[PDB]
Amino acid sequence: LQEQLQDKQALEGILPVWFAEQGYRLWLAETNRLEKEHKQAELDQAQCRSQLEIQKGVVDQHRQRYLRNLAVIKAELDQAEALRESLDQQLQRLIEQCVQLKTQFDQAASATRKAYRGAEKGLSDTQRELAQAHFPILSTDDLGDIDELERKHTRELQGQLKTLGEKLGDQKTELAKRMSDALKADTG
Repeated sequence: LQEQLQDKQALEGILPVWFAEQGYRLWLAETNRLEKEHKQAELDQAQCRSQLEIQKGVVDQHRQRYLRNLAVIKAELDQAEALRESLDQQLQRLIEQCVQLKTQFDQAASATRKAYRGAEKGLSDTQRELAQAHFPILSTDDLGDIDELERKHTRELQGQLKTLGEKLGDQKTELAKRMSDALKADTG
């Protein structure tokens, strides 16, 4: 019973490090994805700003030509200014997305770093070898499933430890009673 209890204690000690390592891998992947998305959003916002400058120049040229049967030129200006507002709107949307992306990116980084600070423990070795056969490998879609599975394994192992402790206490009481009976039979 003592040996079984020790084995369960060892497994319970091993579990959290492995789960933290899996979480670190998942958060690193997520951070890489969000980094790529944020960089693409920044490129798009630079492109849209350049387009806005070009459209402003076009509007300025149209209005300058009109201000000097000239009303037709005004029509051109109208078209230009119309495009301008749409482009302006696009910029706004993009900015929001960029900000959103950046915010999300930051979160991922923090998570990764947090997970990096959670999975920096060493001595993986044969302990990690046992963990890979005792605990599942978690996928990036298992964002909250890490906590769920870790808590489930912890509860199961705690119940096993409690049952083993109950059995060990019962066996110790049995041994004490048997030794007492032997002493009673013993003459000295």
